[PDB]
Amino acid sequence: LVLGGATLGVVALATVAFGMKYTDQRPFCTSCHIMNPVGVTHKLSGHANISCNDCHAPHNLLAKLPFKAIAGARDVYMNTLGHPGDLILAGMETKEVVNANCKACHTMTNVEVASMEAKKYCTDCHRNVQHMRMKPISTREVAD
Amino acid sequence: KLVLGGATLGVVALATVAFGMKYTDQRPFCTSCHIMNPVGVTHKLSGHANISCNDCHAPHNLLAKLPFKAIAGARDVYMNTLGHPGDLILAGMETKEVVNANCKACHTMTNVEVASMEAKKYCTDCHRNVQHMRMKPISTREVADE
Amino acid sequence: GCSDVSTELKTPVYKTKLTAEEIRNSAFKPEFPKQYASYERNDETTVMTE
Amino acid sequence: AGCSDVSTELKTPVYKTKLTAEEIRNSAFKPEFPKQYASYERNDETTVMTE
Ligand code: HEC
Ligand code: HEC
Ligand code: HEC
Ligand code: HEC
Ligand code: HEC
Ligand code: HEC
Ligand SMILES: CCCCCCCc1cc(O)c2ccccc2[n+]1[O-]
Ligand SMILES: CCCCCCCc1cc(O)c2ccccc2[n+]1[O-]
Repeated sequence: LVLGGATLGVVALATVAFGMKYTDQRPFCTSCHIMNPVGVTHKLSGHANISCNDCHAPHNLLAKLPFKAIAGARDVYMNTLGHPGDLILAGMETKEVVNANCKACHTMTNVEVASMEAKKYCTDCHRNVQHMRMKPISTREVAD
Repeated sequence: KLVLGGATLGVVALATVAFGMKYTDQRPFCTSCHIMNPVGVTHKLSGHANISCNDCHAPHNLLAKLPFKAIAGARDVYMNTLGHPGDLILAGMETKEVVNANCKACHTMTNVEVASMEAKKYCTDCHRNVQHMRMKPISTREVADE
Repeated sequence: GCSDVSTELKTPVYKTKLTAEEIRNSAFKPEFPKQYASYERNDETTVMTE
Repeated sequence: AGCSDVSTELKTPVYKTKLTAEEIRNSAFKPEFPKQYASYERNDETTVMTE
């Protein structure tokens, strides 16, 4: 009877883990047409083969679960009942989790150099890792 | 009631397996054999220090990884106990292959427009020092045993 | 499972063997041979841009 | 199976022989370093030629 219980347990966590991962990747994120420009610029860039939340969520398991649900909830709301502007800009919080993830994967390149004190964020030099913001509009964006 | 206990055992079981799976990929586990120190050191010193050994040395696919880990694992325990390792530790054909595949896995976008795959057999035939800093003087990599 | 990020990015903190009023370039060479070798590139005096 | 990280230091093993400060007799090092001594003795080979 408990062997049935165990068999339900493994399934439950396997499902949750898969769903956790899936809700991190480009095809889930771009199921909203508003997220296309970022989707395209991502798939075109050096970072195409890592997920959005590899940059956009914390890597820590305990910190990530709540972050994902809060940003998620807030994004669903903005896409339904709220009216988004002409400009979609990262808020303070997400500038912070991203820059921390810059640090997470490129530490060794920067170990001997006070690169962290010069500009506030890495992306103040690596400007195009910010979804190729410099390139002409036509290479990023079309009408709906 | 009773099946809730079962479920609670289930989650623990998979959580433990997953954690163990991951732990058995990282530099501290690998280097618990003094014979793996040179590779440990060179790894910690290199650009790739903040990724695991099995991020290069095991397949990324879950189904392919489990068996590879248990085979190489088993074979490494045997070599460290009953077998007699040589003066030269060299990657066998199979591991040269899973490594180069993992080069491709993380550095695709840098290489999308260029037949870099057809030039030399392996990436490391150019990126020579990604192979554990082989070119650097012996004293930067190795000491005697205690 | 655990992290593999065993080297954490930190801002370098330095403590040299040099006295507080040291001004001699050659005293800086032993502790910082990399920045020094780079500083020596300023001896190049044959290249014109436009 | 094992759990602390490698050392960047590369610390050479440390020794404390039974020998006096001025010991110079080769065969006095033998009983404490048999493996190096064994190797040292391979210099006695005097028949092998290269190009
Ligand atoms: C997949 C996991 C993601 C990720 C990583 C992001 N999105 Fe969304 N998002 C949606 C809408 C309508 C907006 C605009 C709201 C506004 O103008 O204020 C956004 C905005 C963002 C941002 C910028 C805001 C921030 O948190 O800093 C970011 C970083 C972001 N998104 C990332 C709507 C949606 C979706 C529809 C429900 C879905 C699905 C996603 N976004 C998916 C993702
Ligand atoms: C952590 C998960 C690892 C990884 C990624 C590797 N090892 Fe080891 N290993 C050990 C011994 C005695 C040898 C010599 C075998 C021989 O003489 O051929 C090896 C060899 C290797 C290789 C090179 C050969 C190959 O193609 O597999 C590689 C790439 C390798 N190891 C990676 C001993 C041990 C251990 C003792 C039990 C442990 C633990 C590890 N190694 C851990 C790892
Ligand atoms: C790291 C390499 C990233 C990956 C992978 C993805 N994005 Fe991105 N994103 C990144 C940065 C540095 C920024 C700007 C930070 C700042 O301070 O301005 C962003 C920004 C966004 C935005 C809106 C804000 C903007 O600058 O356009 C969105 C909507 C967004 N990111 C989402 C997103 C998605 C859906 C991705 C996968 C397709 C994705 N990002 C990848 C860095 C990185
Ligand atoms: C799963 C991840 C991953 C794998 C596998 C991987 N890389 Fe890397 N590699 C990275 C990341 C991330 C960096 C950037 C390091 C930094 O900025 O600190 C990097 C850095 C590099 C660098 C720059 C540093 C250096 O040593 O020259 C080279 C070259 C490189 N990789 C080539 C390779 C090769 C060749 C392989 C295959 C053996 C490989 N990479 C495998 C993720 C990976
Ligand atoms: C960036 C990828 C990468 C990572 C990460 C990495 N190695 Fe290696 N490893 C290589 C390459 C490349 C070779 C040589 C492949 C060949 O012979 O073509 C190699 C070979 C080896 C060898 C024997 C071959 C040799 O040249 O010494 C051992 C042992 C080994 N790896 C273990 C490890 C361990 C343990 C770690 C973790 C500390 C680790 N590797 C981390 C790339 C990596
Ligand atoms: C989870 C891992 C990860 C994160 C997070 C990450 N990178 Fe990378 N980065 C990589 C890998 C892997 C490559 C190499 C892929 C390739 O060679 O095509 C790379 C490449 C790069 C490059 C060279 C390619 C380019 O587009 O310039 C830069 C610069 C860079 N990273 C900086 C950053 C910055 C800045 C951030 C923060 C916004 C960041 N990385 C976020 C892993 C990461
Ligand atoms: C299985 C529970 C997952 C809950 C769904 C959340 C997915 C989700 C949705 C978003 O709009 C995001 C925007 C920025 C950063 C992370 C985001 N995540 O994770
Ligand atoms: C039943 C699976 C659990 C056993 C984990 C074995 C860990 C292990 C041990 C090794 O010696 C390795 C040598 C080369 C490549 C991978 C290796 N892995 O994964």
